[PDB]
Amino acid sequence: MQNITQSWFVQGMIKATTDAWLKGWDERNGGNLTLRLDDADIAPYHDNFHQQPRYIPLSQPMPLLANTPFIVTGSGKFFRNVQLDPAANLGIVKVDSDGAGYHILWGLTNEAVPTSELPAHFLSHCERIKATNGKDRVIMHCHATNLIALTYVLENDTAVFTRQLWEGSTECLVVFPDGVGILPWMVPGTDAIGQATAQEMQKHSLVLWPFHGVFGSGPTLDETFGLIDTAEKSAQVLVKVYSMGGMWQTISREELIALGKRFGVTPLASALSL
Amino acid sequence: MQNITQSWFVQGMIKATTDAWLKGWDERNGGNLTLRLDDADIAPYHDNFHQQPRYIPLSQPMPLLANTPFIVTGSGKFFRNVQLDPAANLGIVKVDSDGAGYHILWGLTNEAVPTSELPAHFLSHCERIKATNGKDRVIMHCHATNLIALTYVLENDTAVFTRQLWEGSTECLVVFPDGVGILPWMVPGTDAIGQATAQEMQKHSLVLWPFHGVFGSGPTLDETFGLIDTAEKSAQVLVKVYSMGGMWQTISREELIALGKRFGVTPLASALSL
Amino acid sequence: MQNITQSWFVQGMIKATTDAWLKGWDERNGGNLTLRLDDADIAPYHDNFHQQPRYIPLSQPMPLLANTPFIVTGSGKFFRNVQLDPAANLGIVKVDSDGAGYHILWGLTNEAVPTSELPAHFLSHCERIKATNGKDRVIMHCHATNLIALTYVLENDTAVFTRQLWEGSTECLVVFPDGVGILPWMVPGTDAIGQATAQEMQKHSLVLWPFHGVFGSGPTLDETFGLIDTAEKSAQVLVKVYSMGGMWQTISREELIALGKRFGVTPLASALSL
Amino acid sequence: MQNITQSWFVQGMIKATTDAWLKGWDERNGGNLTLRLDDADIAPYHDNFHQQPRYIPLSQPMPLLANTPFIVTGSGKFFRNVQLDPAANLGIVKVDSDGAGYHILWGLTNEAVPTSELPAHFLSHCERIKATNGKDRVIMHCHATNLIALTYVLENDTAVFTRQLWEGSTECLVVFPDGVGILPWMVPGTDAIGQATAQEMQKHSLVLWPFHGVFGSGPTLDETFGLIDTAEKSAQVLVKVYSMGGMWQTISREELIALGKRFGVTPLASALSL
Ligand SMILES: [Zn+2]
Ligand SMILES: [Zn+2]
Ligand SMILES: [Zn+2]
Ligand SMILES: [Zn+2]
Ligand SMILES: [Zn+2]
Ligand SMILES: [Zn+2]
Ligand SMILES: [Zn+2]
Ligand SMILES: [Zn+2]
Ligand SMILES: [Zn+2]
Ligand SMILES: [Zn+2]
Ligand SMILES: [Zn+2]
Ligand SMILES: [Zn+2]
Repeated sequence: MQNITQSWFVQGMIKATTDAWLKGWDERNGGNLTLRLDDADIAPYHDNFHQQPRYIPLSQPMPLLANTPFIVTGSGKFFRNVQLDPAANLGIVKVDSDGAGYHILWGLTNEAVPTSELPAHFLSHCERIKATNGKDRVIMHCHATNLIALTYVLENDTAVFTRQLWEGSTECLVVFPDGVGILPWMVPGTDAIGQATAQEMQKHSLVLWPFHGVFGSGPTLDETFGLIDTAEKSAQVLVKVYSMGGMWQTISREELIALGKRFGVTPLASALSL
Repeated sequence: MQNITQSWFVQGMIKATTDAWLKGWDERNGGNLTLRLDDADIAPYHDNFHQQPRYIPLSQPMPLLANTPFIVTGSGKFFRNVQLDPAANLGIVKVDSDGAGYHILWGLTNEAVPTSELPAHFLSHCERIKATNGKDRVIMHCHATNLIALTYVLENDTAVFTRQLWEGSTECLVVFPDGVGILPWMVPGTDAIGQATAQEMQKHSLVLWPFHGVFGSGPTLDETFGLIDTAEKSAQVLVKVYSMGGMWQTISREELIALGKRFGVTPLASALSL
Repeated sequence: MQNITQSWFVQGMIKATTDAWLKGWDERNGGNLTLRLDDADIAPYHDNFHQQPRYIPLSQPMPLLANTPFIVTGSGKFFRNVQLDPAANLGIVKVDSDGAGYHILWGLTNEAVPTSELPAHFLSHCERIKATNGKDRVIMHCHATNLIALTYVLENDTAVFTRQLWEGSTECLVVFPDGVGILPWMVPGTDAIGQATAQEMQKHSLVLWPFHGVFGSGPTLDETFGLIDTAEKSAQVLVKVYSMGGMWQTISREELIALGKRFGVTPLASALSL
Repeated sequence: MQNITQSWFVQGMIKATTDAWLKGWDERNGGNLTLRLDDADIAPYHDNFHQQPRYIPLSQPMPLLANTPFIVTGSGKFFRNVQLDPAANLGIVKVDSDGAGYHILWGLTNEAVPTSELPAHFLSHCERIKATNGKDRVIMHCHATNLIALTYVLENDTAVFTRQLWEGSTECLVVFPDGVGILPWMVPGTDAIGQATAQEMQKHSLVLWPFHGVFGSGPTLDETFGLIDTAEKSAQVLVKVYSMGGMWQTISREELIALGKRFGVTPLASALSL
């Protein structure tokens, strides 16, 4: 029999967290990742769940996530270490029948608990499930370096920020045609920042936390990591261009419109209008 | 018997795509690579081709590529993943007797198809075969970070851009004496951008897509990767120099002329004249 | 029986030094690391200590460290090489009953000796033991690139430097609420620089050596590495922002105060007052 | 019996070239490395030399290197590939009794030849042998990115350039107290550039080729790589500082003098006088 550590989802969590560590996006415990699973994903491994159950209440009831299993990163845990000890740094949790709390079925050994950003994660999963008819399955947060730097210089406005990111790499509009939501700075690890993030997730797959980092949503680990990597790559280009004194030329509005038409996407109107 | 995955060409595709991933040039699916093979390369592996054939028509007939096999990266596929599952992310294709389409002989599993930039690739192979009497065998596209940044600041002009790249690392003129072609921004994944790229490939081994990336051509995977790496290294130096306020000194015209003479190359006259 | 090289502490020293090498923080011999152990940590491995003893006097008596074992990096040794030959590059030392010197129990083969920055390390351990009621166990020095660059541009003042680092990544105030001490430039490898560093370690977990690097203290290798990585990440963001012409917006004083309250930390008053 | 590929010197060449590749210093074939061996180093492996000899004349007789064996990188070879096929990319050569040429005893398979920069290497070895009473054994050339960028902005003057590098990391004066020689731009791969480099090697362990790269000399692979890594790290810091608008404070002349005194080195007078 297959060890749960060799499962597609444990291996995928290891790959995404390790890749993000190597990118320089996740110093110390700066990042968190949650992946929504099906019962059918974890059923073959149920002898691993065979447990003195651990139950933890949610800060807010989440009835839409009733009975739903997730694999999640732990509070205070380092992305760098996930590859070294998956069961210490990751846990499989299942939200209970009423959405009032969850059991820790596997992992998060030695009294570890899920990420302190669980509200932002679970509330965003809720909104993304509604927004995508259940197709989005991943919420990823990291401290993407160039995106963070840009939050000190670009206006903290969805249209302006989205438009610069679209201009800074051709495929950006195709990968995130709904653009990038941006919050004011907020104290992290709170219900409030969770709820503010989730409200932006209704209309965007990416949300920026100024002076902090980024949240992304997608259907798979690779597509979510790739979404963030695309925005961060554009941010990296922009930081270089702005450091050289700014753009002498760029992708025009008309060109962005043509791009959207070709790829069958409706670009965020506010960003396109600039 | 040798598995096809251990072949020189599958191993080479893995090395080039993995190296480019590690460079930060190929976020998400941002990049594509095609390598022209001989019948003699794939003949020893023909039991791997033993197939429910898949046939796909080309958007434009390419009679010059009749009967020609290639190994290619897939549409929507991540350079990061090639090492993890070569058969999922790569395919061996063979253009048919008339050049009207190709069979997928191996790989591109689960209904995967070749890169969306196949026109730019195949049309460029055609022009490079003519330009080099059949010596060029590789077309590589990636999202080379500093080259991209420079397209927002340097004039989008072959002579000017070539000349700065030559100045930004001594060996540039020796590695690409024909210089760098540069298109206007165009909607990607089209016949039009393919044909525009191929027309520049007649007179240059490197072609820039502003605000997007670079295409390179060469006789081997290493020489093509190395060509791009050289241009991108010069671009990296230039981005640093421009960020520091610009050049106080540089390689002179006379010095570039002397360099060309020593290495027995005829540098692009327009770039040399500046 | 377990080889000492497979011990948690030898493996941890290898991980931290290798990670720091990969970060670009430790060119040549530029860095040093010391970890305070318990007798119980090394007792299971005592057959490895079975030795023609080597004894080296300390430059200054350190009675508070009497009888205390440490694992340490060697003088003139490369962080890059620790993974290749742990016993050549690391040593287990034990401070004697009076604190007048130490024995080299294991490692530092071929007449190697502990780091030339041993005074800064051991004196800082002393002050951190007092400051944290024995909870801090690690002193790490490296040449963190962006922190070094910032010492040429930011005022060399604890309040100003701390405040910018807090602003450059949200979690900074939470990770180092006591802020960052900063010395004037001093000749390294001396008792004087050791004593100056230790005096700052009384009131901060991080101390900057202008035009040189950083010292950090924490309870574990990961928490100490993570502390430095956090400060250096903020420094990296700031270098990008300053290169783009400076901040247009940032985390406010009020926001920093709110952050401190939420995380139950008392931020350094001088930095908070700006 | 030990394969020659497992020898200390083949393994060391692999480590240095691979490390330099990972640094981004050696795109394409941009770099070369030569290590002077003793007869006693290669004697245990002589059954590997058992050969249809290959002999190649030197461009200039080098009687001081008579009978001397070296391990060297090949012309047109990629540092990236050394780890994949050491015998293809490296060769063991022995200069003949008169210094008129050398035999290729091992490696450089498929008619490969030593680096095109052999004059710069061998002539520099000659001068460094004289300068250090035979202690220096390595000449390394690479395309160190930040050092290259600085050659477009700093005055191309030994005193000025040395002084900035000393200021940009404290240990620089200790690692290269003799400073950094700097040539005018010259056509590479020539006897002339070789002889110009060697003349600077009489009085410095580092020599800059503007708009091209750096040459370094030292007693071991690690000390030579570390020398270059130190200068390049300082260059990296300086590029960041200059990009942020320049130094507000720095290491003073008096401080550099104090540093030299403490470490028992005589710093280059011209650089110290600024
Ligand atoms: Zn965060
Ligand atoms: Zn069960
Ligand atoms: Zn919005
Ligand atoms: Zn592309
Ligand atoms: Zn067949
Ligand atoms: Zn052209
Ligand atoms: Zn140091
Ligand atoms: Zn004992
Ligand atoms: Zn203080
Ligand atoms: Zn070179
Ligand atoms: Zn023999
Ligand atoms: Zn000189």
